[PDB]
Amino acid sequence: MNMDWALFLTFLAACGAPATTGALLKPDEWYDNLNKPWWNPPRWVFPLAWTSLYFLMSLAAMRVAQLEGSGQALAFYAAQLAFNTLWTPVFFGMKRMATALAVVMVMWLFVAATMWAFFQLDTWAGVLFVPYLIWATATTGLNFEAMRLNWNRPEAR
Amino acid sequence: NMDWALFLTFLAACGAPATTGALLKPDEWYDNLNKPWWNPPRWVFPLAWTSLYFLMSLAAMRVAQLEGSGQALAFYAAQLAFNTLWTPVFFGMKRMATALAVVMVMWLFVAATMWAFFQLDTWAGVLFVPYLIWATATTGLNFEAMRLNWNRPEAR
Ligand SMILES: C=CC1=C(C)c2cc3[nH]c(cc4nc(cc5[nH]c(cc1n2)c(C)c5C=C)C(C)=C4CCC(=O)O)c(CCC(=O)O)c3C
Ligand SMILES: CCCCCC/C=C/CCCCCCCCCC(=O)O[C@H](CO)COC(=O)CCCCCCCCCCCCCCC
Ligand SMILES: CCCCCCCC/C=C/CCCCCCCC(=O)OC[C@H](O)CO
Ligand SMILES: CCCCCCCC/C=C/CCCCCCCC(=O)OC[C@H](O)CO
Ligand SMILES: CCCCCCCC/C=C/CCCCCCCC(=O)OC[C@H](O)CO
Ligand SMILES: CCCCCCCC/C=C/CCCCCCCC(=O)OC[C@H](O)CO
Ligand SMILES: CCCCCCCC/C=C/CCCCCCCC(=O)OC[C@H](O)CO
Ligand SMILES: CCCCCCCC/C=C/CCCCCCCC(=O)OC[C@H](O)CO
Ligand SMILES: CCCCCCCC/C=C/CCCCCCCC(=O)OC[C@H](O)CO
Ligand SMILES: CCCCCCCC/C=C\CCCCCCCC(=O)OC[C@H](O)CO
Ligand SMILES: CCCCCCCC/C=C\CCCCCCCC(=O)OC[C@H](O)CO
Repeated sequence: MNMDWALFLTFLAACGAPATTGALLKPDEWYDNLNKPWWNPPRWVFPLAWTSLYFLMSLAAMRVAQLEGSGQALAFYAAQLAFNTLWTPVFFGMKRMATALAVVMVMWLFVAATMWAFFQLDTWAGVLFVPYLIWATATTGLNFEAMRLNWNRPEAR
Repeated sequence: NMDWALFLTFLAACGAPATTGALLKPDEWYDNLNKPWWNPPRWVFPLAWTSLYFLMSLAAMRVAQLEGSGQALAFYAAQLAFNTLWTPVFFGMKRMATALAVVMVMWLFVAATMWAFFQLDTWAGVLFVPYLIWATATTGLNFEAMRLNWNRPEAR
């Protein structure tokens, strides 16, 4: 087991894709106007939390990718990352709060699955995913309360 | 041989970019863009991407069973994420120049995945060849969309 920079940088570069979804966000009166739960973090917290999570999830995947039988785990990892990438444009760009809730719940499921499969192969890789599952849980809660606490207009059928 | 749990996991992962296409059907904005002469008709695209989701998932299923496939699957994760990113940037936000950067990075990781797949399993490499071809065409379309509509602010 090693600090493998080819692996680590590949997984980190892959995080550049969800990172870009956040980068292309702007101040948005729609978002500012939303009713929010008391425990909602300020806007500046989210890029810092996500950057930390990108590094942790990449290091976890780096460890696992060096182990025999890691195929299912990395398939879950690929799914987790793609739904993560999908969520921000659906919620912030398309303003489809209901569809975004479906997306983040699928994300949550593949984050949980990835974490479970990582623990099966390597404890530290599983542990690194725990703050990710926790943040994903909070993020789902925010999407849900956003839906519950506000006016929602119909999406396209 | 055939590992259904693996294949279905990879196929499910394709549900994410497949969803971007479902939620962002080509705009009246898109139809009014100046198109390069070789632009395919609209029905070609969901045909192409649906086929590619099945081919790339088949390829990944084969590779994920093999020893030493970690770097290959890391590339696969990378290309899928940038694939998922591209449609919302181009069709959603209509930032054509940013989208070009995204699809070029996508292209690189599709090429890297293909190469990596070939080192481990010839058939998985072959399944990625039409993907690299299509990503090349997509990159060209995105480049031409800019070049041919440079008077639009969203092209620059
Ligand atoms: C005040 C300005 C910004 C706010 C509130 C912001 C908030 C968010 N950014 C998100 C996505 C993101 N923003 C991110 C980095 C950035 N974030 C940026 C600007 C902002 N991004 C810029 C600019 C970034 C580029 C460095 C990243 C990296 C993500 C990716 C989230 C994900 O799903 O991976 C998400 C979705 C996930 C969640 O709810 O936990 C929120 C809420
Ligand atoms: C949008 C930001 C994403 C970064 C864009 C850079 C992507 C370039 C594509 C790389 C293709 C790899 C080359 C394939 C052929 C090499 C031979 C081979 O395929 O086999 C080599 C031998 O194992 C593999 O070498 C490598 O692993 C090189 C890949 C390194 C990945 C790029 C790292 C970029 C640094 C990350 C910076 C931070 C990112 C943002 C943080 C959120
Ligand atoms: C919302 C975010 C909340 C969490 C924020 C945390 C802030 C970052 C601190 C953690 C450092 C973790 C270190 C992880 C690096 C260890 C893995 C690794 O380096 O492995 C090396 C190689 O595998 C040989 O063992
Ligand atoms: C050992 C110490 C470790 C330190 C490592 C670096 C920490 C970087 C982030 C700090 C804040 C993290 C939690 C942020 C909670 C924000 C709550 C809030 O709303 O504060 C807004 C602020 O008051 C507006 O002026
Ligand atoms: C379950 C609690 C998780 C919630 C807390 C979230 C904060 C970030 C946690 C990261 C754990 C890793 C940090 C400690 C560094 C690990 C050292 C390492 O992994 O080294 C491997 C090798 O076996 C020896 O060096
Ligand atoms: C407002 C929302 C705030 C956040 C809400 C809280 C989120 C709860 C998440 C749970 C993470 C706990 C996961 C712990 C799983 C550990 C599994 C384990 O350790 O299994 C190891 C074993 O060796 C295998 O073989
Ligand atoms: C166009 C792309 C759209 C994407 C849509 C893709 C949806 C795929 C998910 C199916 C879940 C079905 C769950 C069935 C899981 C069965 C697992 C299994 O039985 O595996 C056996 C194992 O391989 C024995 O060794
Ligand atoms: C288009 C809308 C989005 C569509 C997306 C559908 C989301 C549901 C995902 C499918 C289930 C994936 C099936 C994977 C089951 C594998 C379970 C498994 O293999 O367990 C691990 C194994 O035991 C240890 O190696
Ligand atoms: C490792 C990272 C490598 C990948 C990063 C690649 C980034 C390239 C991005 C392009 C920005 C836009 C510049 C492209 C301009 C093409 C359109 C053009 O301007 O056409 C000429 C004129 O506008 C018509 O008359
Ligand atoms: C288990 C290790 C942690 C894993 C998960 C990492 C999550 C921590 C990251 C940032 C949260 C800080 C933001 C918290 C700010 C809450 C919003 C707030 O400021 O509300 C104040 C209210 O008025 C009275 O509490
Ligand atoms: C515009 C730029 C155009 C560039 C387009 C090319 C990009 C990919 C380069 C190499 C492909 C070949 C990858 C295979 C490398 C050797 C594979 C080998 O091991 O053999 C394969 C198979 O398993 C039995 O031959």
